[PDB]
Amino acid sequence: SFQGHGIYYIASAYVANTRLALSESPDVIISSDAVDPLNNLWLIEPVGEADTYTVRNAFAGSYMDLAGHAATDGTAIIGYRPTGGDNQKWIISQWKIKSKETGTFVTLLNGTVVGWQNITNNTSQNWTFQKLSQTGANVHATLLACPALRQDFKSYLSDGLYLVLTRDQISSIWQASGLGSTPWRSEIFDCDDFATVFKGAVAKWGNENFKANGFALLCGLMFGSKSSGAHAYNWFVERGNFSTVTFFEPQNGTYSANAWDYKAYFGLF
Amino acid sequence: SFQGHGIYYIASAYVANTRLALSEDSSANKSPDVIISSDAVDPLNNLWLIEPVGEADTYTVRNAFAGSYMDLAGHAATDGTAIIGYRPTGGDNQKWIISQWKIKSKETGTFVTLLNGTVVGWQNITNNTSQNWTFQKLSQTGANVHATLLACPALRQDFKSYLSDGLYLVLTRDQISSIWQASGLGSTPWRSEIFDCDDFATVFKGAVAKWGNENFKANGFALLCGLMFGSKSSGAHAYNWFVERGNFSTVTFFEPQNGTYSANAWDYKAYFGLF
Ligand SMILES: *[C@@H](C(=O)O)[C@H](O)C(=O)N[C@@H](CC(C)C)C(=O)NCCCCNC(N)=[NH2+]
Ligand SMILES: *[C@@H](C(=O)O)[C@H](O)C(=O)N[C@@H](CC(C)C)C(=O)NCCCCNC(N)=[NH2+]
Ligand SMILES: OC[C@H]1O[C@@H](O)[C@H](O)[C@@H](O)[C@H]1O
Ligand SMILES: OC[C@H]1O[C@@H](O)[C@H](O)[C@@H](O)[C@H]1O
Ligand SMILES: [Ca+2]
Ligand SMILES: [Ca+2]
Ligand SMILES: [Ca+2]
Ligand SMILES: [Ca+2]
Repeated sequence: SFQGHGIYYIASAYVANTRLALSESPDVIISSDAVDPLNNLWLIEPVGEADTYTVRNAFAGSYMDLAGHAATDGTAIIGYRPTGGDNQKWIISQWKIKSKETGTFVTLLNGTVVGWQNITNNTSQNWTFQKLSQTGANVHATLLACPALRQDFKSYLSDGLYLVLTRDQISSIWQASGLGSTPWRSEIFDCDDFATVFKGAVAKWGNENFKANGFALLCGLMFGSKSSGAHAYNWFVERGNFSTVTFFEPQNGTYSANAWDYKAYFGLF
Repeated sequence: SFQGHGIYYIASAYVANTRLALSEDSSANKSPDVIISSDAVDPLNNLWLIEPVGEADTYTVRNAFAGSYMDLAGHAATDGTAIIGYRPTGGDNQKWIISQWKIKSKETGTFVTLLNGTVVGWQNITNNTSQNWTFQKLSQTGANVHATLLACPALRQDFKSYLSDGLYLVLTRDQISSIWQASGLGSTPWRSEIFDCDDFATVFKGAVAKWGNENFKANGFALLCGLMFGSKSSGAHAYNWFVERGNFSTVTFFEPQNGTYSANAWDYKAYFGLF
């Protein structure tokens, strides 16, 4: 559901398996949900006015814009440089997406994405929003409710809004990192290094792939311990259940639900 | 001075400006020689990782760069026997008794000697100082750096830190800067959240770790590269930190956005450190 400030898929309610992306001025286009190209991610940021936001392509950096400010039925919805204009402010209410400037609506036509006056005989102006982000407070609270913490656990965070990546994305970053073909070596490249390097790899991949600012990629680092010893590893929350912390071994790219029995004493994200 | 387990330059006390390094040249039938090296340059193969082997004053002496062990060729006690770098064997001709300084082969009782120059084993010499060496410690233990960190003036009351490794190499500024230059951080634009101070500091920290992995074939130590989050009344910032070779008690701060060093951490006071 739409919940204000966040990163979302914007899906048509009118036809199945259809969501918004930006062409490669670029048009806002329909996109199949069988694929997950990064230009389907929309960073929705409040502007102060009730239920009013900018809607920004995270990948391309462009802003959803009603072309030429035109109120005319069938005016293109495009991606544009930021202008401060009212044709880049969108009233999202319950869901429809209404231009502040014209009062025309983002509409799926025929298909193409356009501005149109209110339509009441079909659902072509109705949209569903799947939240893909967590605030820093969201993740902090999840982290603290995690059952795999040592009693002295302390955590620190760096950013106020996070994209939650898919496993496909995390694993692609990990494959590209070269860590899986890096031999473990005592001190010089041991668990702390794998976990630190991998967190950095995720950050670099974000920088390479997203032209928008105002959000970070969630990639947690933990130090933890158990009776046999102590270990460094990574962690995440997942899209299907944001309240669950999942663990990741940067030496071999595997996930664990219970952190290999380690109880974290330090968390960074 | 020699202080047991650690990483050191081993310099001749017989002639100035001269320390030990390992040759980069070898062949099927020739091991790399331990050689003399000018202290006007700082090639990584001048670094020696000296590790106790559980006998009084006895150590392996490993080239941090090449991974090779200082080895008395052929176990020979004969004067003028080559001192080489060899794969680890566990043999007594790779074990060295270091006493107050001289370096004596456990196998032969002969001493590492600067001859003419070349580096050879030789019986005890009393009419010159060619068997005398100085050791400059370039490493700190985890406990050493923690103490240093706790005694510095740049921490908040609530500061917590977390230690990663046991034995650290302390890098030079030239080395830190060369890693930083190679990272491309200096030409990466700052962008809020997506690539901001936290990312510069974390990514640089990882850059140092990869540089260590890629340039040192020995194991059993890490490179010191601290991460700090700190604040002051005007906002919060992430940055890196180190200790100085000239004074291991001095914490120096490093800005990974532009490669600059600061003695005062730009007035930030740390709440979090990782090293
Ligand atoms: C982890 C691995 O490669 O599996 C590697 O053994 C390692 O570094 N282990 C650690 C702790 C990780 C850094 C979490 C360890 O067991 N000890 C060294 C770190 C210092 C411990 N903390 C203090 N204050 N002594
Ligand atoms: C630092 C910079 O680029 O100079 C950048 O502003 C930044 O990341 N600042 C941080 C703190 C550093 C990581 C030390 C920051 O203040 N981020 C805000 C985090 C949001 C905290 N939220 C909650 N819920 N506690
Ligand atoms: O060409 C499309 C552009 O048209 C301009 O008139 C407008 O100010 C922009 O926000 C963008 O819509
Ligand atoms: O050729 C040099 C080698 O000779 C062998 O006899 C010895 O076992 C090795 O330690 C190395 O010294
Ligand atoms: Ca940040
Ligand atoms: Ca390490
Ligand atoms: Ca370690
Ligand atoms: Ca960040």
